[PDB]
Parts: sequence; structure tokens; C-alpha cells
Amino acid sequence: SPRVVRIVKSESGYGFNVRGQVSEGGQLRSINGELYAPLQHVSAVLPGGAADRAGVRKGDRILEVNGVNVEGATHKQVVDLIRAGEKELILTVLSV
Amino acid sequence: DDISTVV
Repeated sequence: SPRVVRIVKSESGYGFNVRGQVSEGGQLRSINGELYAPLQHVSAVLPGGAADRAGVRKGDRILEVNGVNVEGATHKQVVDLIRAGEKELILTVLSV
Repeated sequence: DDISTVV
């Protein structure tokens, strides 16, 4: 089930990669048996980085960034949301 | 194809 993680930026960044579609919307796909529009996901986690320490894992699907729903979102929208804060990031993720 | 960003 979805869970909320808070991550505080190191000067190297949050320590993860986000991967997903360029466009908006698109075909539905179930994640852990629940139906969603396309979700961006965590494609890498830096060992010992901020995201790793906060409990983010490879493959986590991103449902919200900083309180904003990103189901079906463009990659740009998700990256821009990740960059909204000077140093803090709150994600709602679904581990697979 | 999907794309990636380091953050």
C-alpha cells in the first residue's frame, strides 16, 4: 500500500533517479493489483544517499510528489515537483 | 521510450 517518505537533500542531491513517460495520461496499468494511470518510478537508488536512508527502493512507483498527485503525469511535471523545495522532498510511493 | 533524470 502507498506510504509517505520525507527526504532531505544532500549537496549531491536526493540520491535517486526517476524514470517514466514523457507524455501525459495513457493506458492504465495495475500496480500491486490496484489500477492506476501511468506512474513514474524510481530507477536507481544511490547506496547511502538521502533516498536510500529514507527507505526509497528501486522500482518504487511515485503516486504523489510534495502533496501533488502525479498519477498519469509527464516526466517533466514530476521532475519539476521534485525540484519544488530547496532541500526537502515528500513522496508518496508504492513498493513493488 | 521512457526517460530518466538523476535527482
